[PDB]
Amino acid sequence: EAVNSCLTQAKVPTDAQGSQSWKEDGTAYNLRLPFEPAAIAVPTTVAQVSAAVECGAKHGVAISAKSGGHSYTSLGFGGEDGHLMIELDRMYSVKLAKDGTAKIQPGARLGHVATELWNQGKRALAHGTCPGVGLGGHALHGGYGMVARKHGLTLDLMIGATVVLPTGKVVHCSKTENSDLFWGIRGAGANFGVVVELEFQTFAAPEKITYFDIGLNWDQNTAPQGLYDFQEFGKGMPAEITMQMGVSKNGYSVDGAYIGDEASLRKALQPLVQKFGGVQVTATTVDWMGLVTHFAGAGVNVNPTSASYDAHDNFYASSLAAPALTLAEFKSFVNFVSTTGKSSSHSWWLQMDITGGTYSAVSKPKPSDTAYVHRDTLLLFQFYDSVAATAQYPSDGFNLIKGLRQSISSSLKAGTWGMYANYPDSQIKNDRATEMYWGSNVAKLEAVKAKYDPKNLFRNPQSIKPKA
Ligand SMILES: *Cc1cc2c(nc3c(=O)[nH]c(=O)nc-3n2C[C@H](O)[C@H](O)[C@H](O)COP(=O)(O)OP(=O)(O)OC[C@H]2O[C@@H](n3cnc4c(N)ncnc43)[C@H](O)[C@@H]2O)c(*)c1C
Repeated sequence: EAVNSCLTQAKVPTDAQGSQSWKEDGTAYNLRLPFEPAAIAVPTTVAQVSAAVECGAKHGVAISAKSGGHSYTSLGFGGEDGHLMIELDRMYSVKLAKDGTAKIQPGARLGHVATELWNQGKRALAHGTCPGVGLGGHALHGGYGMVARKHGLTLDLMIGATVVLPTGKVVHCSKTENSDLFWGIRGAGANFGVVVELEFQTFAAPEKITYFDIGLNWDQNTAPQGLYDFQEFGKGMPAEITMQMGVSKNGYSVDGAYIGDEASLRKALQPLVQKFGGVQVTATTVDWMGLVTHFAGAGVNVNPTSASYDAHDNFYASSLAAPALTLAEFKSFVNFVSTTGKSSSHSWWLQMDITGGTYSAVSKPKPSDTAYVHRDTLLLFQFYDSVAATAQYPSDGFNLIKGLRQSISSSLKAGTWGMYANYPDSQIKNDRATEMYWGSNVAKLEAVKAKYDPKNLFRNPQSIKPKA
């Protein structure tokens, strides 16, 4: 590699091909989708990120930044062999300021973000539950978690960013400075260079936040009206509730979080309990860091910073951003789950999240206000199929997950639905993926791309192509 000798001569730290250091940074989270970079740069400073980008641009090699490496389709590698991969997980600084603003390096994992903001000032951001997820990939495409309906997606509290452009030039952007770049980073942020700092307006970390679960005993006769009643409750429910429906061969269960105490949560859910019949709510009030710890899972490191991070799964996933569904659409879905899902040997599961409703912060911005387009949808579905670490993923798994999703999406009006770039689907056609993830924002994203990455060095198979 001329690109490797360029990096060494620019005093950019790199991993030697085939070494233990290469295996540490260069093993994709998803064991189904390993990739072999041309080079792995391991910068500790913004100056080293600039030099690494300049080296890639000079040699015409595709460049991919990897923060936490949780991409379901290994897009931090580029979703193919041969990129210059810029490993960012050595840069995990979280700095909270007295005015409640925070400057965070994207290589900080969500558990480290939550731990540092909690300990520095009892502050928080609206991010998802896995603690190992990088804040870079998460916030640049959305970031949905247990307080989304009150505080928005992670990117809804972003107020600034620092980006290494594909020239190596370091720029600042905000609503008031390079606002076109700042728009694109807030939902399509892999496309425009390496983000090396994100600035946010934190919120006060709740002293009292209640997690809750509702165990259900549904079948093909009760599940359609139960899912419809769940959805209808979600449309009107207060911003303090974020919740989801989990579904697998084991049946149906509600889980969520409520900003407030247990008594208030039980009063707020009583109409949904009355819709269902014969259910009990389980609920526990904790503080914010208690809530983060609870959803991390038993025995998971809630504050991961080590370069030796090595979480893995072996899986295929897909998603659906959907408007409100009819009860007939829920019947089609439950029919698929009760027949094809029930008889499947696969360990599949899905979540149906309420992202919208009258009071939701996620559905407050218009679709065009950020690159994140799915502001008009009520539901976010995640579909997941996993096999053991030492199994090969079977191709009938693609058809199982496609069938689960299409049991809903094949009945929806064209242009009213899509997919979530944080839950990317490897099997979709390349340009159909760009429309699923960014919808009506694609045209403006292509113009931003033509301005900031005209040579399309920051590319992957599902990424935005430059068009002025
Ligand atoms: C593994 C995992 C993923 C989860 C989990 N829980 C989630 C949740 O509760 N809510 C969510 O909204 N999402 C959840 N996800 C999915 C993650 O949000 C996505 O998997 C994120 O994309 C992961 O981010 P990260 O770990 O940083 O992944 P990478 O593979 O490094 O990058 C993803 C993507 O973004 C680009 N990129 C990263 N960093 C940068 C920077 N600094 N600049 C530019 N571009 C960047 C990559 O190139 C790639 O395209 C729970 C679990 C267990």
